[PDB]
Amino acid sequence: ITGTSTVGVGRGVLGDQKNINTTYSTYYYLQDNTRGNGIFTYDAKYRTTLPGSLWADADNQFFASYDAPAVDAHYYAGVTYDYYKNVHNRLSYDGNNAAIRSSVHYSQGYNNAFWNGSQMVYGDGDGQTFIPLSGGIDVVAHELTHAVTDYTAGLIYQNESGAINEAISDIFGTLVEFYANKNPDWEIGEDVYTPGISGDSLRSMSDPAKYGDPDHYSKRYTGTQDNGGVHINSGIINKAAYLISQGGTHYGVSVVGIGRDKLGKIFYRALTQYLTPTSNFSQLRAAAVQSATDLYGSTSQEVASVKQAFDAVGVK
Ligand SMILES: CNC(=O)[C@H](CC(C)C)NP(=O)(O)CNC(=O)OCc1ccccc1
Ligand SMILES: [Ca+2]
Ligand SMILES: [Ca+2]
Ligand SMILES: [Ca+2]
Ligand SMILES: [Ca+2]
Ligand SMILES: [Zn+2]
Repeated sequence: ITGTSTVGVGRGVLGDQKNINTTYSTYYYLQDNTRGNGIFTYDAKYRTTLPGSLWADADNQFFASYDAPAVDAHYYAGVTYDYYKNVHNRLSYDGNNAAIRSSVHYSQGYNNAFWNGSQMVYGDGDGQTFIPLSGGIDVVAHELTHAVTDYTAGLIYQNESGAINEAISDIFGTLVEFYANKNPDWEIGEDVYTPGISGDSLRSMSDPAKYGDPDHYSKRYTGTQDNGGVHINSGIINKAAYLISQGGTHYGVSVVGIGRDKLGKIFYRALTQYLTPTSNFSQLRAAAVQSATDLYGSTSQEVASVKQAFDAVGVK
């Protein structure tokens, strides 16, 4: 909407206070004009029609329990926008400052979040498996990264290309979490997953097997569930990414870590310059080796480490 840019204040899902960019025109709307062509957050009102209504508030204060998922969707979209712009010189998901839209309070007891081809969508969870999913910065960045992938490599959402698609979202979700620097880790969704159980998460990049996800190509799932295991086989690539950044010895193969910033540069270049809609794991290895070669040189430690990491997870 047309209005004047303002700054509201509220509390997120975990009870933390934060400032949010809003727009005033009769009401205060969750419309952040400070980033690209805007970040817009909508209320789906427990229904499934999208996007719903642009979030409107009478007083620019967002401290109601019902407000919390909107506060976090809006704020963490901003953080993710900043990450891509400041770190990768990418302006929004399309590279041309496309408006970023999110809807919260989607459906009832909805234990998931997704990119629907045009916008991000967040369930509130059922209070047992999840609390409102926008409370996780890694989750928000995971979802916006699906949009980045769709506008770039275009990895088809099934089988190996789909597992790469998933891993790319977990990787950048995690790198954004580190960028914001609040309780960062290599786990996925820990902030909003199972409020009754401490210390767990939906997936782990450092040890995917803790939740029965594969950490070696020999253990890949080849059935039909979950689009051919896109959220399962992502473990193989997530493990490789973790090893590239942090190092380690995995099934006897030692990897020299090169750090998160270089992981991010290598995988962003692979995603945007080399991967295609049908890339498989072997092709991702080649893309990452080439990307590291472009950035650091053929004889670099960085190139050697990428190779070590893919060797370690059994991808040739
Ligand atoms: C199991 N879910 C997840 O891993 C994450 C949420 C996680 C980070 C909390 N959500 P996601 O974005 O991977 C779920 N997406 C999904 O199932 O895609 C189906 C689809 C939905 C709409 C259009 C096309 C395809
Ligand atoms: Ca209010
Ligand atoms: Ca964390
Ligand atoms: Ca995390
Ligand atoms: Ca938990
Ligand atoms: Zn995903």
